[PDB]
Amino acid sequence: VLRSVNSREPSQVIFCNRSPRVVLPVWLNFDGEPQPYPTLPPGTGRRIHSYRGHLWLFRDAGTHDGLLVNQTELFVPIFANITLPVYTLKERCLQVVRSLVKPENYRRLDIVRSLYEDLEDHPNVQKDLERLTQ
Amino acid sequence: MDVFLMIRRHKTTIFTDAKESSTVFELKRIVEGILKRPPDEQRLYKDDQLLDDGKTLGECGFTSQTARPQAPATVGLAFRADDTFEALCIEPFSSPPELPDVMK
Amino acid sequence: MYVKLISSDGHEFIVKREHALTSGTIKAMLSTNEVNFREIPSHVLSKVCMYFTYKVRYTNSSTEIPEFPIAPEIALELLMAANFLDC
Ligand SMILES: O=C(NCc1ccc(Cl)cc1)[C@@H]1C[C@@H](O)CN1C(=O)c1ccccc1Cl
Repeated sequence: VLRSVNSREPSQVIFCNRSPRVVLPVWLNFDGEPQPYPTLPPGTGRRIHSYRGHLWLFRDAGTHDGLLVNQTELFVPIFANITLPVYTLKERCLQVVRSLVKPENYRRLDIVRSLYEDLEDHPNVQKDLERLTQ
Repeated sequence: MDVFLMIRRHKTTIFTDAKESSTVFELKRIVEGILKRPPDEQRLYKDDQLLDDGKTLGECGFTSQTARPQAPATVGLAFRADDTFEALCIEPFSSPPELPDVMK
Repeated sequence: MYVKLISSDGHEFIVKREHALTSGTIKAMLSTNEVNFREIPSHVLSKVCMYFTYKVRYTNSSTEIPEFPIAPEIALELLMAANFLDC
């Protein structure tokens, strides 16, 4: 539904991780399925072989936090500048807490039921790919 | 080039930006607009060292590398009680609790 | 132009109205030049004010955005404040 166009037209891309995170590049195949690629260390660049009309998205390789590419969510091939978005203070706080607490132990933190469910609702690529149908 | 500050006196903290080239006296005029106190009744400090009016904020140590949005630099403020200046006093913020065992 | 945000312990935080309006809760509460937070401590409200300046500076930038730092000790309380403030 939100897939890559099978152009067969080679396009040279340079993925630049202009973020403090380890980036996981995700290619959406011809069937809309997300295909992960080898991870980019914090301030690193990589010359990659892609194709015109192919769809890409970049997430944090560990936590799956969403990243921007050339100030937007999706990249269509060329420079792919992967940056942190200005996350909300809530999302940023959830990120830090998730990074300090084991999923099982989230119910042991003295906070409201809504916040437990906010921590449990981890970032996901499939969930993101569904929000992008509207 | 902007610089990000916390202007602090007692339990009062002003959050403002200024140019590296802005002078100490120009910052005093900013405080004046907010706290309704004239530069002559003001004294500004960096780490409890009194800053000269004519010196720029860069010369005073507030730079892009030191005074960031997410981590602003602290400028100390003191008022005059006609005459004599009050001693610099910055009330420390509230203390956070002991880290939960579950987040250690 | 500016607004006063008073914490649970009387610390008064003077911030630009544009910045304080980042919080939907504050935006609502401001319709008065002062807002009292009977629940948020100073160590929490100061980092919120920092978030406001960080958000206004980095929103729609094209450069490189730095990570917003959060100490482990504040993480839990800041989460509750951010959740309350629609931040
Ligand atoms: O694999 C590919 N390039 C090599 C590469 C190695 C490491 C990294 Cl980090 C990035 C890129 C390309 C990219 C995407 O269009 C996919 N693709 C294809 O060559 C392709 C084309 C048609 C069907 C299936 C595939 Cl895998």
